[PDB]
Amino acid sequence: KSALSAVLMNRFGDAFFVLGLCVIAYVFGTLNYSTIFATAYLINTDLLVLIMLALFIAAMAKSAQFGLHNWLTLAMEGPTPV
Amino acid sequence: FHPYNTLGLATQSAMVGLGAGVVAAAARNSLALTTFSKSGGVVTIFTGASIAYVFTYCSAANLRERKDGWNHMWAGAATGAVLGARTKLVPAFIGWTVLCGAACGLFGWTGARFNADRKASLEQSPKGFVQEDAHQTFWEVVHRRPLSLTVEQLGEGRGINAVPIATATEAP
Amino acid sequence: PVPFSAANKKLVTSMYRQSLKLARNWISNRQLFRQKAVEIRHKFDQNAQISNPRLLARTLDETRAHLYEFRHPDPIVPPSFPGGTKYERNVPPRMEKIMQHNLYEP
Amino acid sequence: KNPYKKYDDQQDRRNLEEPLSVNDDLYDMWSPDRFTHFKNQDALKYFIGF
Amino acid sequence: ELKPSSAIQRGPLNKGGWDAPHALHNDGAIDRYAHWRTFYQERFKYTRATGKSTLIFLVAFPALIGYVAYQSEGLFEFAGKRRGESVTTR
Amino acid sequence: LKDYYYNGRRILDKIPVKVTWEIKREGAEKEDWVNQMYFLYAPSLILLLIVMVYKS
Amino acid sequence: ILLSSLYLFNRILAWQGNVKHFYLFASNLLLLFIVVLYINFNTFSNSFQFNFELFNSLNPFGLSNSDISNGLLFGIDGLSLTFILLTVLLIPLTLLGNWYNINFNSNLYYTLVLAIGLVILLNFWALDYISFYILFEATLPLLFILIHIYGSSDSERASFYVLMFTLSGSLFMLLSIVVISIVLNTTNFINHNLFVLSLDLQTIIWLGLFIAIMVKTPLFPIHVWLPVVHSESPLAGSMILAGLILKLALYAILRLLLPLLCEAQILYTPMIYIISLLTIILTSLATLRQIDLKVIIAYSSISHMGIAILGVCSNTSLGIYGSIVLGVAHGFVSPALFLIVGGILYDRYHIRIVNYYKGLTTYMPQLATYIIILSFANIGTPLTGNFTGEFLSLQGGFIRNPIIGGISCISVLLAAIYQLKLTNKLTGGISSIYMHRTNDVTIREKFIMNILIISTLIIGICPQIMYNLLYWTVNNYIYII
Amino acid sequence: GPELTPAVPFFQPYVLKWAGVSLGLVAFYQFNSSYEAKNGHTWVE
Ligand SMILES: CCCCCCCCCCC(CCCCCCCCCC)(CO[C@H]1O[C@@H](CO)[C@H](O[C@@H]2O[C@@H](CO)[C@H](O)[C@@H](O)[C@@H]2O)[C@@H](O)[C@@H]1O)CO[C@H]1O[C@@H](CO)[C@H](O[C@@H]2O[C@@H](CO)[C@H](O)[C@@H](O)[C@@H]2O)[C@@H](O)[C@H]1O
Ligand SMILES: CCCCCCCCCCCCCCCCCC(=O)OC[C@H](COP(=O)(O)OCCN)OC(=O)CCCCCCCCCCCCCCCCC
Repeated sequence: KSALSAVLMNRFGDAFFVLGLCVIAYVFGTLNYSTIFATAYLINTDLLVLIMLALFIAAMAKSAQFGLHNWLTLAMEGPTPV
Repeated sequence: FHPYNTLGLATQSAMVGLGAGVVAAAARNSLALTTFSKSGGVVTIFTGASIAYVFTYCSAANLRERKDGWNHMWAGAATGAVLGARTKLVPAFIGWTVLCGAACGLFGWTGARFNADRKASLEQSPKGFVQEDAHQTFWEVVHRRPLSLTVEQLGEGRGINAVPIATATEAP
Repeated sequence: PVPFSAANKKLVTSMYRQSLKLARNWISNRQLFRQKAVEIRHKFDQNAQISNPRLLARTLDETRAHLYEFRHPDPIVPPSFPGGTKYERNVPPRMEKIMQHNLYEP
Repeated sequence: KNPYKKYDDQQDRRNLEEPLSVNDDLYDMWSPDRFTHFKNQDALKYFIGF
Repeated sequence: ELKPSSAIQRGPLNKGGWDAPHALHNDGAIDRYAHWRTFYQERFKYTRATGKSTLIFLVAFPALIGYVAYQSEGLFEFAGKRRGESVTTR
Repeated sequence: LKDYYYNGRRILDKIPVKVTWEIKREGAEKEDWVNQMYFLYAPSLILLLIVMVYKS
Repeated sequence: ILLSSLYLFNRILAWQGNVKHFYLFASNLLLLFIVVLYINFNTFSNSFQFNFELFNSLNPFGLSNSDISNGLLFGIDGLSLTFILLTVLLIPLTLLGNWYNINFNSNLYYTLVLAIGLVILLNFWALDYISFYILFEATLPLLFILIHIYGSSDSERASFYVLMFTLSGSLFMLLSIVVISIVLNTTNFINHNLFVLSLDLQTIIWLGLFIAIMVKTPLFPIHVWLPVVHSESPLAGSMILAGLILKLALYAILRLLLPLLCEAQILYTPMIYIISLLTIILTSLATLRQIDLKVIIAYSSISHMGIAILGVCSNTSLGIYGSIVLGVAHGFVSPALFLIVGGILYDRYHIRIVNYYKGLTTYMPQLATYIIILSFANIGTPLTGNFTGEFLSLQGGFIRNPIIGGISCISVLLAAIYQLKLTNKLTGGISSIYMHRTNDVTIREKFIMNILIISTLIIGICPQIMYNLLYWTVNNYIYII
Repeated sequence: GPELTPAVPFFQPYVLKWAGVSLGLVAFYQFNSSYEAKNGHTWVE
């Protein structure tokens, strides 16, 4: 049950990450770091806010911020080295 | 669009429905003063269906100032409401309403006729490829349509533009 | 509601057990837990001889309310038991023979 | 269901031929965990208050 | 006097095959629960709750999505939009 | 013959070779589907992959 | 040849008594033949290549070289070639997955299975509306008979569903096809984008075509037949139905609808997006409260088809490529899951209720590994073709309509929920008390599942390997002025 | 010292099959690339 909780919450983060990937590909035409960082400063700020909100929701799930954190304390069901 | 006279047409429909219910009652009697006692309310069935359909149809047509299948959809909804009130159950009432409305809306969409409108039909219409620069009629086909017609019908955006992109973005 | 019966016995012994488990769960310090246990003992001792039905029923109800007021979010449970963290961990397999399901294929 | 009674399937705390509620899948062991300490409404009050 | 031909010899339909040992211990309660859930459509009735879920999911939700999808058609263009520029076309 | 072979092999856990019913189940077992599949279907998928890679 | 080969078939039947070896051999030959065709297929051309015509009046029983073409047309381009390769890959596995569990009228069963496979394969070759429709309906009698005779307990209702729902949609498809026939007097797919019908007529024809697509894909709200038909079908029926017959719908959109009714499609696209978002969200949620294994696997396919549709009507090259790749990956993965639930577990225990199953890892670790791999593949793990398809489809959908596509990105989560909720209970816990120990997955079952897994992995790590066949197609259907 | 379960050969049938196929495919790829470099077109083309 703890494993299911963790995988599902991180899949929530991943759904928002996929939303972010779609918008990045549409807006910049690519996923490479070099191009995105080369042409970031010229992009409309609403689009950047959309991208960054999606990616931040993903990282929030991953980094167990208070929105998506319950799995963090269920994960100690696994072995201590894990 | 000039109006239907809702009051008059509904009155004639009341008369027709009453007569039809009378005929159905006489038949019902013959097949089974008791004719109306053992009628099963068929006179009321006919009268109510007639008044509901005609009144709602004319009402809707006058209010929307249009003549199309939607008026028949409303009228079928009213007729189904009348016929499903006889069940005395809310689910059945709703089902009669929506389904009779849908069936009559389909009927009105196809032309509100059981036989065909011969002059509008494909067999009696200009068909095939059109000539030099003629306007497209319903059954005719071309090899290329005018871009202004596309922009007006479909609407601007979503890749629909007045000018092809490559032409518009050409440098000089 | 008997003043002294086997069912009364079982009920009050269970409640007294409970009270003690609650006290252990609530108090981290051992010495302090000891004084809480002895106070709980004295409090049960005092009301031991109640006889009339109304007063005994009221006292039992009130003590149930007290225990419910002082229930702990997470009781201490050893690892190998239902609430425990070892529970069902590496459950040894049931030793079994394979039943076949198909004449041609294992 | 207290876990010290014996059951035919101890992990699911079910005995054989026990009748199943129509909404059983919401009440078995695999169902989302329920917590008894605070009432649901009360826990909502605390969460929103914090 | 009307009887099938005596010429016909009828035997049993046997399906053959190897009767495997029965590897599942059927639980009657589970089977009844499964049958009830499987044929729930035969017993469905329109009530206040059931009608409420019907009118939500088959009517209200489609209407919401339709309003969104027809209101927003062609509204956005994002490819390479820069600062100060409108991401909206209308 | 099929029936006798497989019924014995299933209700004895013994193979009908070697001639009285030995237990030597390690090897000498070939199912009938394996020749066709392994020697035609698998090469065909390998060929498809090669062709796609080189048509790319 | 045909006379001699018929003699060979007859003799093999008389001596061996079970046709199934001959059918397996035949299907493998067909696969090899299609691969030879792929070798000789020119990819630097957007023209149909291996053309032939049947039932022409000058030569009713042969091929036609006449200057008047009144027969049925067949031929392939890259788009048809992709699905044909998928079909010939899947057919022998469909034969093999029932190699031992059919012990009665087995010859008839294998005949029906191979006939259905051949019908679908030929359907992909069709080049005009009438032959497409003919081969599109020809499966329904075979599916009806197969499901009725070789199905599980509730198979009669299943057979009636699979016939009736598909007929219901197909007849409205027939209305649209009849309108096209009488308006254009042509039916071919070769030059049907050259005819520009009036917008109103396009809007009317589109309705019949899309009603057929709703029933066959399926899409919400007329999807309720599929879970039944799947659960009571025998394994071959379920594998074929999930892996090919649904992709027939997507191929139908691309081939019949988009080139002819472009402007009407542009008008109707938001309605399509409403229906696809409905099917994704609502069927994914409804999957949570199912108690049958095969029913849950069936419900998964509908959601993946919803994502496919969102991709294919996106009016972008990426969306179409994603829809195709997702179709192929689904044709790899879903037959594998159906193999598990309806051929391994069902043939060992003859039950499909979820409550009975638990903790299968202890006795059958290999089956548990297969379940884990296939489930993470089904929910769209990268380096699997399913992920590429869902990602590209979602890109196209987000471009076509940012709000609707953004909301559709919830499919990743929803798919994870139902699939992992299933596999959690199946793999772990203490071994069930209701069932006893049985054999682990055998060599045949492992062979089939390995084929499907390696196929999906190969196209998941390098989805580009399909591009040589599809780079014309990704431009042949998008409508930008 | 931990206990010792029975011996098992390193190279199983599946090891042989999968390793042989994969290595043969890589060798075939390299052979085609080299045969391209010399003949000016790959042996498969
Ligand atoms: C897959 C779902 C199936 C369900 C949908 C099918 C319903 C079809 C509706 C479409 C359609 C037939 C199209 C058939 C095409 C193939 C048939 C498809 C398969 C058949 C199953 C029926 O159109 C009907 O629509 C009804 C309203 O809903 C009207 O109802 C009635 O309204 C009131 C009376 O005036 C009354 O008050 C009452 O009698 C009803 O209220 C009918 O009068 C009307 O005929 C339209 O046909 C007609 O359209 C017009 C202009 O379009 C065409 O002429 C055009 O003239 C100029 C402008 O006029 C244009 O400049 C010119 O270019 C063009 O020449 C015609 O040539 C003709 O073709
Ligand atoms: C019952 C449902 C309704 C039935 C409607 C239709 C029934 C049709 C019956 C099946 C017959 C079709 C298959 C054989 C026709 C093709 C024969 C042929 O020779 O191919 C012609 C084509 C061009 O050849 P050619 O111009 O002569 O040049 C040769 C150069 N060396 O050469 C080629 O390019 C090769 C073409 C390969 C075609 C692959 C076909 C895939 C499946 C083959 C068998 C399908 C049988 C279906 C049985 C179920 C019924 C659908």
